[PDB]
Amino acid sequence: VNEQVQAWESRRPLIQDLARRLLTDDEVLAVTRHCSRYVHEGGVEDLVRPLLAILDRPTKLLLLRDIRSVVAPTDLGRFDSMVMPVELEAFEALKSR
Ligand SMILES: C[C@H](CO)OC[C@@H](C)OC[C@H](C)OC[C@@H](C)O
Repeated sequence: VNEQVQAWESRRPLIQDLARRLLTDDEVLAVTRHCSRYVHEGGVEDLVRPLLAILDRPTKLLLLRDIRSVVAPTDLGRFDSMVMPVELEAFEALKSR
């Protein structure tokens, strides 16, 4: 928790600032709550699943960059198993336009 909580507290201003430029305030509050819950209680699938439902456009996926920095080392493989296919689909969405 502690290193991840420290990483979150140091990156929260960037994450929240970018989130508010891309999402509604209610969605920013949801992202904030999911990130805080994860760093304090763990469970990386419970962080990613709701984020992928909120971050529903390629530009919104930019938020996952700084969020990955708060993911505990033992959770990174799962995070990437879930997010990497979504990054590729988003590139396809930008390309097919
Ligand atoms: C979607 C967004 C940009 O497409 O990147 C996703 C997110 C998981 O960041 C990837 C990772 C943190 O950085 C990869 C770079 C540093 O090579």
